[PDB]
Amino acid sequence: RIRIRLKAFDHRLIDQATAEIVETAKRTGAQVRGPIPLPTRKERFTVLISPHVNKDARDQYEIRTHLRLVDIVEPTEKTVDALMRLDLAAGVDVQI
Amino acid sequence: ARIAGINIPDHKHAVIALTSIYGVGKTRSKAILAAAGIAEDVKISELSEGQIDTLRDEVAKFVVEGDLRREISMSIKRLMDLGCYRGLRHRRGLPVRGQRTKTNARTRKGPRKPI
Amino acid sequence: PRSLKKGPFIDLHLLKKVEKAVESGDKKPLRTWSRRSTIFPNMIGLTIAVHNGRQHVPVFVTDEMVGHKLGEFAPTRTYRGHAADKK
Amino acid sequence: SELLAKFVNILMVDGKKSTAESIVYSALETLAQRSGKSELEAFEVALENVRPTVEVKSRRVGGSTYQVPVEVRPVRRNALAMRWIVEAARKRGDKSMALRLANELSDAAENKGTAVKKREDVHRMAEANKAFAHYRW
Amino acid sequence: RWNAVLKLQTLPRDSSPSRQRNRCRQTGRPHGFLRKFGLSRIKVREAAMRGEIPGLKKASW
RNA sequence: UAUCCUUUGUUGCCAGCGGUCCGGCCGGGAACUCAAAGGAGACUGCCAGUGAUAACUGGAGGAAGGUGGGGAUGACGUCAAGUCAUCAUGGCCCUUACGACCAGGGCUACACACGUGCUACAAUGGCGACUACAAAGAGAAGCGACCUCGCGAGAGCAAGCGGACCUCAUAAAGUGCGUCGUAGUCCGGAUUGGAGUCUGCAACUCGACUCCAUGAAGUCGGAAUCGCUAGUAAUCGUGGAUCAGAAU
Repeated sequence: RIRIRLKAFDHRLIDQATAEIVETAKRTGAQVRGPIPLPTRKERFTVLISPHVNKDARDQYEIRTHLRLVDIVEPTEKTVDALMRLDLAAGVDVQI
Repeated sequence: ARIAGINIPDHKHAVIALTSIYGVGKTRSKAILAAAGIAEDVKISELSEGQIDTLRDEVAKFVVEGDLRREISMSIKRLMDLGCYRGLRHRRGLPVRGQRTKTNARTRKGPRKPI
Repeated sequence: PRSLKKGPFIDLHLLKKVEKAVESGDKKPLRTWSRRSTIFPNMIGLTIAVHNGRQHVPVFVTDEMVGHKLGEFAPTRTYRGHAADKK
Repeated sequence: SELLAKFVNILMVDGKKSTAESIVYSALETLAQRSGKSELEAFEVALENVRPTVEVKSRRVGGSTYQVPVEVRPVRRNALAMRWIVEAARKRGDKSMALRLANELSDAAENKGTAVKKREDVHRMAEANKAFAHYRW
Repeated sequence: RWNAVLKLQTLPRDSSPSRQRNRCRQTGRPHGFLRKFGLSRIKVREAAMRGEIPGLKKASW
C-alpha cells in the first residue's frame, strides 16, 4: 500500500514518468490503482502585451503544477527494485 | 458654556462641543470627561452648574490663546533676524531670482507698488 | 530654495566615527575640517568643532539644528560689534 | 397589485428593496391618516392623472421638419406616470421620505404644479397645429 | 572611518580574536557585507553592473 | 465560457451511517461540488404561412438555436507614415579628441496658456461598536501567525509553510445597535506649524506614510461638448505585472 504523488510543471514529462512508474510496477507487483490527474493548482499572470499604449491588451499567462496518484498496493521486493533503480524524469518531483 | 479663553460651544454633545477648542481634541475630549465623570452623550444645555465647574477647573490647566501665538511670532522672528534662508522665506519679500530685485525689476513686477 | 535631490552630503571622515561614539552614549567634543557635511540625527547631543579657517569652534548640535551644515554655525569673519554689544 | 410592485422598484436605489417597501407602505399608512380614503384607491388615481394622450413628433417632409401629432402607446404611459411621481417627490422639502411620497400622491390627485404645467404645455402644442390633424398617423 | 576601520589592525584590543569583524574593502561599510566577496551590498551591485566581478551575472525573469 | 456523460479522486460531503474536544475533525464512502482528460450536443430537421427556388415569418420540442457568447487572426495596397537611440545595414563624417575618469551643480525654475486626469458637495448619508458571505492572486530571507512595547506608524521576540495543508486577509458594500440636524455644519479637505515612522549610502528645490494642531476655496457652476442598449451602464472594494521606492 504505497501511494506515489507525482507533481511537476510540464504536463508531458509527468505522463512519461508516471506511465513508467506504472508499467514497471505492473509486472513485479499489483496492477496499481492506475495513474490519475488530480486537481492542478494554477498560477496566472496578466501583463501588458505591447510595452506601450494598447493599454487594452495585456495578455494572460499561466504556470500549472500538475499532480498524479498512481498508488501501488501489495508491494513486493521486486516491486520496489523496479523503482529505486530506474529514474529518468528530472522535472518530476516524486513522493513515495 | 464658557470654559477656557473665549469659547462658546452651544447645542451639541459634550465631546464634539469641546473639540471646537484650539487646544483640546477628540483624544483630550474623552479623557477629560472621564476624569471629571461626565456623560459624553449629554448636551451642553443639560449640564448642571456643578458639572461645568469641575470641567472648567480641569481644562483650565492647559496652553491656549494669544500667549501661544506670541510664542509662534517669536519663533519666526528669531530666525528672521538671522542669516537663515528659511527666515527670508517667511518674508518672501526677498529676491525670488537671477538678476537684482532691489532695483530695475519692473519688467516683471510692473508699475511701482507703494512701500 | 535649498537643494538636495536625494544625495545629502555627509563627509565619511565625520560620519563614521561620530557613529563610533554611539557605542555607549556620546564622546567629548570632536573636530572636523569639512563643514560641507550636513547635520543629521546621530550628531544630535554631541559637540562638534568646526574650522573657521583659523581655529575649531565648539558647535553643540541640536535637533533643531539638524539639516543645516556645520559651517553655518561657524562664522568665518569676525565682527567686534563696536559698541556696548549687548544681547 | 403589480402596479405597486413596479412603483417600489423605481424607488429602489442600489438594490435596497427591503427599505424601499418600508417607505412605500409607511406612506400609504400616513396617507390614510391624513386623508379619509383607502390607501390603494388614492394611489391609482394619482397615476391616472399624469398621462399624456397625443405626442407630437418631428418629421422631414420634403422641405422642412413638420410637427405631426401622434397617439401614445399604453406601455409608456405607465412608466412616465411612475417616474414623474418619484422625481416630483424628491423635489419636496420635507425631510421625511415616506412623507414626501404621501403628500405627492395627494397633490397628484388634487392636480397642480410643474408636472401639470408640462401637461398643459403639451396639450397646448397640440390642437395649436390642428392644421396638421389630417396626418393622424 | 579611518578610526573606525581599526579592524585592519590584526591584533584586537582587550576583546578576544572574536572582536575582529568585517568592514567592506571598497566602501568600508560594516552594515551589510558579503563574505564571499568581502564587499557590501552597495558595492557588489556597482561592481556587478560594471562587470568587474568575474562569473557574476544579473539574474533575469 | 454555457448543459450532459464516461474515466479518476487525501477537494468534496452524515448526501448515508457511526464517533464527535460536534472543528469533516475522525471512521468511512464516492453520490454531490470541484479538478483533469476524452466524448456527447443545433443541422432549420419537425409544424403552419408565403415563395419559382434560395429563403423569410410564426410555433413545438429543447440546456443553448440560427455564426449561443468572448479570443487569436487584419487582403492587393495607402500616407515617400514611425523607428538607422532596440538590432541589422548602403553612403557620409570624427578618431588627444563630437572618446574616458572624477568632484560639484539641474530636468520637480514661474506672471501666465493648453491637453489628459484626480478629489467634491451627504442622512436611499457620515461615524463608532458588533457581526455575515468572494474570487483571483503572492511569499527565502520572503509572506510574517502569536506574544510583548507604543495612541499609531513601527520596534523587539518569534511558530509555521515552501505553500489548493503556514502567512499576506481584515473583503467592502451588507446586517443588528447607537450617535449626528441643515449651519459652511461632525459638509469639504486645501494650506501651514510641531512630532515621528519607513525605503534608501545618503530624501533643505524632489518622497510616501502616521499623529496632533490649523483647517481655505467650494453651497453644484458663463458660451460648447462626451459616454452607453443587460449583468451591461452606474457604483464599491480586492489581488497582480514593472518594482528598493511618486499607478489617481
